Amino acid sequence: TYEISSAEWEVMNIIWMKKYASANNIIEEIQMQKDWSPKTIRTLITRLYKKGFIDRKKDNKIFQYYSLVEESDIKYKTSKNFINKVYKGGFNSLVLNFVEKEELSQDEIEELRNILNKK
Amino acid sequence: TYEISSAEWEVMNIIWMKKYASANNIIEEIQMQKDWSPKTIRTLITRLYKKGFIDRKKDNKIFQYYSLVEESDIKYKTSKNFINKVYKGGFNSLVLNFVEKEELSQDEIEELRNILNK
Repeated sequence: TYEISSAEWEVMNIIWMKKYASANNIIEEIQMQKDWSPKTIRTLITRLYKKGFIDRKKDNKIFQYYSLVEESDIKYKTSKNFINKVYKGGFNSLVLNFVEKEELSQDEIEELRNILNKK
Repeated sequence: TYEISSAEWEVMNIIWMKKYASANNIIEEIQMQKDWSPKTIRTLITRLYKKGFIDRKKDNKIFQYYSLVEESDIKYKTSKNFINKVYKGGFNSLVLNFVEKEELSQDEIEELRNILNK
């Protein structure tokens, strides 16, 4: 529980990627998609720190940020909220809508099948 | 591209259901669940009118708002953006997460198996 913005998702996704990332890694990475200033981005990092979503160690002189949060857990709780809002008909509404509308590759399709078979 | 608030989703669904509807048809259908004021609810509609999500044919003296957006297109578009924001494995990755956490009875699982094959 407790919302995080689109921008915070971007920082977090990156920490869940390199596991440990310095402020500058994060700025370098992010600046590849979005045209944000370092100031802007440094702020986001601070808000997640102050917020307790992430913490930092200190390899060498440099500060490495890591997650104090359960990825699959927060994203999940986040999709639950997403569905409740948009798809009144539940999870299945979403999938039924995504399927008829997305031209899925045979591979993409198969990939979804054994995902359902694995318990 | 606009980001529809949750309250706006509420109103769209009503219009998508009815197809054509007056501020009043909408205000009544919504006060049934929400303690939102007529002013609040009218403001919402105006907000979607301005966003191009809807329009109004003035049948009689009473405006009748109806959608300017295909509901299956609009939501699909929404999901695709919600997924890019949160998931970096696309749809498949979202779906996987949902299954691993949600206790989906085979009864439930099977139901999905079907959507996928049909």
